[PDB]
Amino acid sequence: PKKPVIVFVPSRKQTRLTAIDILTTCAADIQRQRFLHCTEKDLIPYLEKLSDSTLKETLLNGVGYLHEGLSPMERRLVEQLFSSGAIQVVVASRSLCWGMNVAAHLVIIMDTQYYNGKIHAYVDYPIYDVLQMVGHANRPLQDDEG
Amino acid sequence: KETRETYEVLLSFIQAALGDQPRDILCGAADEVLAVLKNEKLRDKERRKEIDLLLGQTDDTRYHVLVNLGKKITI
Amino acid sequence: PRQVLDLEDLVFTQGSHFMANKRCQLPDGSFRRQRKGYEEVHVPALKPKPFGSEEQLLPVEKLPKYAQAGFEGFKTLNRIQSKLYRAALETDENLLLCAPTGAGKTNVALMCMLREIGKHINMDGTINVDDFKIIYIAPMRSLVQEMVGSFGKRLATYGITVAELTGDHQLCKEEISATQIIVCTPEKWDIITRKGGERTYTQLVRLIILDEIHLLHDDRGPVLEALVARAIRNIEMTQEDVRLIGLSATLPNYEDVATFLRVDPAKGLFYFDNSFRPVPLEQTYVGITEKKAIKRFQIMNEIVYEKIMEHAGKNQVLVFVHSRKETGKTARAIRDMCLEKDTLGLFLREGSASTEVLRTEAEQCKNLELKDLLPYGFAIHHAGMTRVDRTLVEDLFADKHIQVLVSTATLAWGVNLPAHTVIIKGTQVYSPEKGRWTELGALDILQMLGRAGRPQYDTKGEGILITSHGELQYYLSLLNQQLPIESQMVSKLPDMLNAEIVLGNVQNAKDAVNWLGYAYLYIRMLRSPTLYGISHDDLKGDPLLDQRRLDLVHTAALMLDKNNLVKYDKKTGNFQVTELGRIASHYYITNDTVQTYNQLLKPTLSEIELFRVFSLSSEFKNITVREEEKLELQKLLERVPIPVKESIEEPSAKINVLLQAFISQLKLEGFALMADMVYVTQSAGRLMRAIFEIVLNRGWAQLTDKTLNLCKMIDKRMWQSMCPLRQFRKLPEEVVKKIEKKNFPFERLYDLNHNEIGELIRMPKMGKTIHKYVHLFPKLELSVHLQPITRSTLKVELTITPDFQWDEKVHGSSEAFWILVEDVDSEVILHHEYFLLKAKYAQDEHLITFFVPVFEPLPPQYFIRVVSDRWLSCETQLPVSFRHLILPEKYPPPTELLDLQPLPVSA
Amino acid sequence: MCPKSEDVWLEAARLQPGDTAKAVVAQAVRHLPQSVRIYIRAAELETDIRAKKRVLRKALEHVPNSVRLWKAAVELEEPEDARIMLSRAVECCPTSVELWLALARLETYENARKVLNKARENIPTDRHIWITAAKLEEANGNTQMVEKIIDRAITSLRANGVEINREQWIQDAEECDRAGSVATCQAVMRAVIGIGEED
Amino acid sequence: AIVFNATSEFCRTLGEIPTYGLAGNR
Repeated sequence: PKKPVIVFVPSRKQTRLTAIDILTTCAADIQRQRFLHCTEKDLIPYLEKLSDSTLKETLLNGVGYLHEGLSPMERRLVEQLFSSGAIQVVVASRSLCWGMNVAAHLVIIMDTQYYNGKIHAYVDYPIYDVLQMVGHANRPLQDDEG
Repeated sequence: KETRETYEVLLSFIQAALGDQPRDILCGAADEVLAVLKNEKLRDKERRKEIDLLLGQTDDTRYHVLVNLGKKITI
Repeated sequence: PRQVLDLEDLVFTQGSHFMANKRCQLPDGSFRRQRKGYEEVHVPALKPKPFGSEEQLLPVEKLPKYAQAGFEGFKTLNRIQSKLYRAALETDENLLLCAPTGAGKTNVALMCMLREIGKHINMDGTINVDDFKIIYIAPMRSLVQEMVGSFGKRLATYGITVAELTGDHQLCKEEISATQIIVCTPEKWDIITRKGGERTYTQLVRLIILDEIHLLHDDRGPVLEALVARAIRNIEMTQEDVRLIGLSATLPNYEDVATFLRVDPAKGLFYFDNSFRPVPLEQTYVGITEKKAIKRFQIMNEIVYEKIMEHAGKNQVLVFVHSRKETGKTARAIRDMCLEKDTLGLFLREGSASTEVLRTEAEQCKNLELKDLLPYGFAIHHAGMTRVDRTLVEDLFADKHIQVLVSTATLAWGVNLPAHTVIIKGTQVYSPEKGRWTELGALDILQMLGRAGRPQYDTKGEGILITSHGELQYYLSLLNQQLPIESQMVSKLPDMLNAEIVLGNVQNAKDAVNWLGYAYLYIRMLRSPTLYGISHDDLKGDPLLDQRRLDLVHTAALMLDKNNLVKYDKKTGNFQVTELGRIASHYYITNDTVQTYNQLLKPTLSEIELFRVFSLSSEFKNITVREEEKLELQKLLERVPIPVKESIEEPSAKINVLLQAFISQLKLEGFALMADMVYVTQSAGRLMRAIFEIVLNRGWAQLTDKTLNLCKMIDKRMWQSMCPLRQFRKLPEEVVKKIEKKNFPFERLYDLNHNEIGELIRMPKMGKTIHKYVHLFPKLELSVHLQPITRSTLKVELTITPDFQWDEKVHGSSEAFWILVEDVDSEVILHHEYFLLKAKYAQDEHLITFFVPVFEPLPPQYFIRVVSDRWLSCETQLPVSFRHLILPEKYPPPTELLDLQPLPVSA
Repeated sequence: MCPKSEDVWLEAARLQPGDTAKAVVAQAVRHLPQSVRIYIRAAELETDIRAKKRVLRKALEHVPNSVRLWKAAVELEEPEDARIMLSRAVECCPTSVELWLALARLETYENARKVLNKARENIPTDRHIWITAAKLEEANGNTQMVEKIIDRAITSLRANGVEINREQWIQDAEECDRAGSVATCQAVMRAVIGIGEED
Repeated sequence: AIVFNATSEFCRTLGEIPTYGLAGNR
């Protein structure tokens, strides 16, 4: 509840939708802005750097997201907002499992399949991707468990 | 228990010549038909104009069907 | 805090028929008289309300231009439609139109549809069809099938696809993805929302239109309360607004349906009393008084004769009866009485155009029952006669040639043919779900009496309602705005609570109390505490009524965890969904039915015991075997092919042989027995699918073969030893019985030519068609590439090759298959998975990679059965043989963490 | 072993626990309709006013001419439904004075006078309908008409042939004095002491 | 005005009914 979360999602377009669906569900409950452990006083130097406006919409409520289409500007600044503990949830794409300089308490892996459109089928994740995603649930000193 | 089977074939004759009514309608018509062919005191030529008039004038081959109903009835 | 309630105490046992009112106060000139064995209660034609001095029938040239294309043929609007064109087109408020039946409520729904259609106008084109969906929830299915035609005609100029939600869940999610106006029953839309096949298009649903929302009073009430509590709760949680348009009949507690629909009673609530009915009906009520039911039946026939003869030459009459046989029975009965009293020529005077059209239309007719009546004025219309012949009756009655139409209720839903006089004869329908002769519903009576008075010719409707006298006050309260709409949700509260638990909408008892606050039961419990088992002491001690909602949630959750549907702890109040919960929610079977299927389903059940486990469903708890059909049941029990362990005077044997007499297509004769058969099979679709899902989830391979086969046998209405060419309904049945007579295996037909087939059946004319239909039959060719991953796990890469010609008229958008991988004994499914063969991707291989476990007594095979989810005798088995399978060695154990004292960096 | 015997069936209702005694009573009313003791025992078995009302409604539908069933079904209803049911009670039990007296208690003066008039037309030989007319007259605003009723009472009851008792009439005066209508009891006691000089 | 009532209609359907025109108050 009060510890970092990475939500790995199948695609570049699923991460924005899931970063909004976490927020509509936390605003469905009365605990809106429960994923922002800092204040909006502290987010404006990090929110004024970004290009994706809906990333600012989701980050101001405490849920960042990450995919290939973001710039490493936005990617490194969301990773810095997440490593500091300012936000609590980062919804990262499946292909960013290798490239994340951050590790959470809870890693949710939503839907371990992805649409290979060359064969028109939902191929499963290779287990090395799922093992790296699982290994992102590893905060050595801060966490008793992962 | 074998009064009940002539009772059921009387219900089924009423259901065929009267047309799929509830249980109390058919059993009240059963009481009516059996207690009106028993209480004729064996008056027989008057039974068409009451009872097939009730059952809608099928024809008198079903009247000689319905004679055997009332025959096979009996602090 | 929680106190367990008596949940069957609080229900209304009459169901659709419960009267909340003690008094029924009538209009002014509304006398009653005890004539002879019946009391006749007239209620006169209410004069229409005189027009407001600044209120007029606006034309269609004053509503906005995007909506003018929907109102073709309409110069002006109705009065009720003119009162709320501004609230249905200019405002996005939730509406509750409480109009009389027949007063143009579907054009109000069309106005709301045109507002939501008019938000996607796409300036150079016409309609952006794929950014919105409109749900039209109408109570009866034939009303849905004619609303599909009406909205398909009216929205044809917009290119809007209107369709009806039918078929299996894949067909329903394809029909949702393809269409804009989705017309459905409340139960079909609710079973889609429970199974989840609209979840991708609920951000696209912007308008649900609840036609006939006084179904809240019906026993189908909890479905509508669950639908609206779910939609309103998603509006309060997800915050995407859907517009709810409830169309109702003018009945009391309309302000509670307004609060239930989140309708603001200023802007959205419109209550038009029965004066605003377009053709004002003089309504007569014959309540038969005497207490011997055969005299009541004779008096009812005398009353339909007298009320027919009251409108003999003057007006058309639409008699409404309960059964299809009763239709011809009382048509011939009033014809025999008119021929008896020599009043037969009053209908057909020598109006030689009319009687000549009737005579030459009679001699053309194929229906020998309708040919008996059509030379005179009389005719029949049930759903059992031909489409040609029943539209012949429709068009001959709309041209004032048929003087007396007799019909079942379905015409009143299916067709908008109104008559001057309607005469509802009897008000007694045999409902098999209660297993008895119950009264006609509020819905069916209000719809039958909306056909009184046609809006073209008639200045005054006339609706005679022949009833028992004790049931007279119910229909007087119903048709005169005095039968209150009360919630029936305590009947089905554990099932709707389980549907909210399964969907994840409620998680603990607090969210379940929050959801119960959105129901109609909460508003009715707030406004009328006494009727729902609440004292005023309890409303003064709990004004928002939260402890009663906790007690209802706790009682329903005790019903859910007793029947193992929900893991419910009384400590924290949290719910956990069980897979029996998912199956009972997905297939609508009650909590007692899944407790029956949890007790009774073993892996070792035969096909004999499977019909018995089906027949002990709690959906059939009111099915009793009456003695008047027992003889016929014996004639079924000696002919049904699966044996029945029970004796025939036990009800489970009746449900057993009725399901088997359905699948065998045995002709039944009793009306009660055909009605019980239709009921048990329309329940048997979902019940057998729920048994199949329970059995498949627990992994029992023999019973999942039996249950999936029995799903497809109930659906296709054939036994699986019959020819698979009966699932193509386009074949002649004589050549199919010639194929079953010459009993070779069906797979022999694949290798033959179209000459060779036709001379094997000795039907050389039919041979090319048999070849086309045997190659239209679904047939997958499987190949396995197995690779031992560990000693315990194999990776099976199953390539599925469609070896059948796809055709959209027989297969549709998709063919669904089950891939079941099972052991040598075929009694444990090691891996089941669903496989959609989509129509874009026929004729090409599908790689399905999965991992199956392999245990220490190394089996000689596994079996991959790819069966059809829909088609009988569509199964490809492939033995994955483990003869030359060299498993990898059992790997060495990992190196242990020796508990070294932890290494300082100075090391 | 003994069907068509009401006392065995009542013993069977009395010896069971009540919820299976309900099925016992259902067996009994299948075996014995028109049996008011089984129906009153069915009424006492169910412990809620709605079910007692439904059971006694079925009872009155079966046997409608029994004063005990009307007494049992009226005692569950509140006064407007009770007087509506009592009107049918005295329409079906026209020779039972208790239903007429409870009805005339349960109604307005312009209706109670008609009801007592119809009770005296059906049942002339009663003396409680006359004293109930006196109690009705004194109970509403009139006060001097009461002695005109009682002198019209003992006239017609001596014209039909019941002697006045000197014990039952003074008992009617005593129960009237316990019912707060002392002026009617005054004239009744005057006539009763007069018709029953130094001895 | 004609007012229908549950108790009144139940009591109307009982009995003989030439007898509903008795005990006036009707």
